[PDB]
Amino acid sequence: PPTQMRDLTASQLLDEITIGWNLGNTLDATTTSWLPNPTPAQSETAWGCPMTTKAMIDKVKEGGFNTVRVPVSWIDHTGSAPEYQIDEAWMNRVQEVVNYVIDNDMYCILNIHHENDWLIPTNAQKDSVNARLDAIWTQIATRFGSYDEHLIFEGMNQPRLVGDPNEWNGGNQEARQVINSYNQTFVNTVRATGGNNAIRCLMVPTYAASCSSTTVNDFVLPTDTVANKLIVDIHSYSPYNFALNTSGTSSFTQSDISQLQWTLQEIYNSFGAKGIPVIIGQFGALNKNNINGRVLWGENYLRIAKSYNIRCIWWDNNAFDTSGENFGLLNRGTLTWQYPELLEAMMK
Ligand SMILES: OC[C@H]1O[C@@H](O[C@H]2[C@H](O)[C@@H](O)[C@H](O[C@H]3[C@H](O)[C@@H](O)[C@@H](O)O[C@@H]3CO)O[C@@H]2CO)[C@H](O)[C@@H](O)[C@@H]1O
Repeated sequence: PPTQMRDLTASQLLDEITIGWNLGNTLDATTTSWLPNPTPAQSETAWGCPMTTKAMIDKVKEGGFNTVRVPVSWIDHTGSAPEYQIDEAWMNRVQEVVNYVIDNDMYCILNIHHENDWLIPTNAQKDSVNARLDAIWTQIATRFGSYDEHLIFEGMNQPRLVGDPNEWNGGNQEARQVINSYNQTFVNTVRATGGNNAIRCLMVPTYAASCSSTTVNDFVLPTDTVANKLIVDIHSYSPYNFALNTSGTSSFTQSDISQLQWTLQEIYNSFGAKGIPVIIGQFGALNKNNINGRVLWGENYLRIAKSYNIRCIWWDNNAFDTSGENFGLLNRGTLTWQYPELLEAMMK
């Protein structure tokens, strides 16, 4: 039966969120290019993370987060068209992990993540993609339909033109248009299940979850069956060279605060100031053995974001000193905060 649910607007729900944490490189890990039919365990552990436990989520809450984003890649667990049946064992594991969060009295965001092999924003793919989106979102929404307002569905992650010269610079006009259709389908698909899903808050991204003039001007918030339940998700690993470029500078100084203020103000001006709720569903700064700079960056990022009433969700991929992107914060195997000064900076 349905869990009793508070009917709150998106703004009201966002005002209950403090700061969030992503379970990164976990249920979002893909194996598509070498293992077509992974078991749930093969997927969850494919990218350097152990099997998730309740104790890990307990530690996230203890550290000061009250929200967990659970990115999930469904592609390697989805059957053939037209049913696109999701593997039952996978759906069961996703629910187990969601429950680690929900049963901790936390907010939880559940999405579809690395789907770009099929989630292609072109007119030629549009009808096929809308059909698959509806097929998979009906399955996810019905499994999770009984949950209360603490569970938020996010319809897509970073829809984009993979391999395009402007993949990460707004794509093209056609792609931005088609993404509006995909977000509209997602909203319609969830509302069609009724119950608590009729009044659940839902999150939708812009093109590549990017905030720029190009992606904002062409973005259309879906039409909804209920008022004030939609939130835009922007990922903002800013400033790029410091935070996300593995070859970029490791320095962040007083002089960089002004560019960060401008970047975050642009998110506010594009959405929150216009009465469109917005959340930074992923941010972070790579470990470059630069703790003083990351502490200064982190204190100011959260201070400025809060000053614009924008909640933030750290991207934690459990990676510290690898040759890849090291966005770890919680060392999941030791249950230790590896960068305590940075955690403290973001929690003040
Ligand atoms: O090392 C394990 C595995 O890592 C894969 O790269 C990951 C990054 O580690 C991860 O930080 C990144 O996270 C991105 C997130 O999924 C996006 O939503 C977006 O906001 O940007 C984040 C930061 O880049 O995802 C990638 C995967 O796309 C390697 O691809 C893989 O080869 C390797 O085994």
